[PDB]
Amino acid sequence: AKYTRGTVTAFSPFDARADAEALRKAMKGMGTDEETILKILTSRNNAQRQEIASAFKTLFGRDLVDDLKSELTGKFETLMVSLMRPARIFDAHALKHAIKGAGTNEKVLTEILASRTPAEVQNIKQVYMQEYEANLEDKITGETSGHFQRLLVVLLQANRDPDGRVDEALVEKDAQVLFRAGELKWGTDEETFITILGTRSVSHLRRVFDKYMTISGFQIEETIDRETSGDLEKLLLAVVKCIRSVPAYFAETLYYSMKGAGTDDDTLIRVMVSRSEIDLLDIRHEFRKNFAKSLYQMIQKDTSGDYRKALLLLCG
Ligand SMILES: [Ca+2]
Ligand SMILES: [Ca+2]
Ligand SMILES: [Ca+2]
Repeated sequence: AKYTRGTVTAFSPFDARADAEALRKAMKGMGTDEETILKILTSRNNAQRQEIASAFKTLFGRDLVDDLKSELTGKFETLMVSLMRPARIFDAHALKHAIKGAGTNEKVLTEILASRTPAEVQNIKQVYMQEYEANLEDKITGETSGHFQRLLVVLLQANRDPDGRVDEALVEKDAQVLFRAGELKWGTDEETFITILGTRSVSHLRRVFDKYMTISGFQIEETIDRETSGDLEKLLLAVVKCIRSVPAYFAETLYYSMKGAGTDDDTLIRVMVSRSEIDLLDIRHEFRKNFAKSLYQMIQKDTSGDYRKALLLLCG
């Protein structure tokens, strides 16, 4: 029932052709006017960016994204190109690159499958097939293994129980099962808790989590936590956090993408872009309350140049 707000809204008055002309002017000739590019791309929403891309190609017979890639470099390029990616294909594309090539980007698989709604997951699967002529499930199963793979496959079904009647007996039963699983460090008969966390309704699991706290004295996350956690544990954590609050999950994700030396820029960019028109405002709020600091301040200290300027404009 929760209603969320993003930080990027449709620009007005909108003129796709004028914006396309401005972007071309900013790139034509040696060098680049990065300032104009970031000001336009961060202030026009995703749908508007697609209209600008179409106008750009009609006026010049050039591809806006290809030109941005040739003109820009580093993190700034990645951010601008990610902003340009159609909202409808963003996740399919992210998942494709998370599984393509050597190794697997478990973080991306986990982040997306744990936080997307059933409707969003259904779109992802259809788009993946349409765009890449491949079955997403088969691709994921081929690049992942074990319990981690199975929980991902469960989430991929986008078939979690719908919110409905409260089942007190089941809440207690599930809480008892998870308590015992937690005491066993989530390494015994994993199938049982994968069914519970992957398929029970969001409303039911929130009740189960509260009961779990009463039984153990700890919140379920506290028993699954720790750096020395495996892929399954990280997915369990993401699922639990998203069941509670997707915005809080992303606030924490942003926090850890910047806490400590260096930056997980791929994650910072991915989250800022993907959530910009959904719940980034709520994310900002959760960030400030849960970390005693503003997202704006953390970004300002961790980034620089046009990349930073664009990120801050997105943050709003
Ligand atoms: Ca140029
Ligand atoms: Ca791979
Ligand atoms: Ca840092």
